[PDB]
Amino acid sequence: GPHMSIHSGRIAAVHNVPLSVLIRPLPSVLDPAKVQSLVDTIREDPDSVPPIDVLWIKGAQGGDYFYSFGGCHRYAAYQQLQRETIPAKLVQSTLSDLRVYLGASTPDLQ
Repeated sequence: GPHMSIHSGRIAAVHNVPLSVLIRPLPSVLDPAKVQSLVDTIREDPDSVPPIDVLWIKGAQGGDYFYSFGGCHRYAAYQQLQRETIPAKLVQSTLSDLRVYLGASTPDLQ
């Protein structure tokens, strides 16, 4: 008869997040022309610019941490526009997910 199964996975949700709340551990590789292209697009058609992906990690005592590894050109463009917030897809993630990026540097988040 009808379908047996469902899809289960981590929760993601789009939010306007303060640039300032994002932890950005790694240097950004940026094509200056691409940053400028994004600044122009944000000005004229911001809905066409997708939210940046952010790892939302809850620490051992429930603290919230928001890590940002990609989205570098968009982050740079919002910074150049002096924006307070940026559209971000907050993807619920774990310390083991974070380790994929930080390895032995992964902090014992509280």
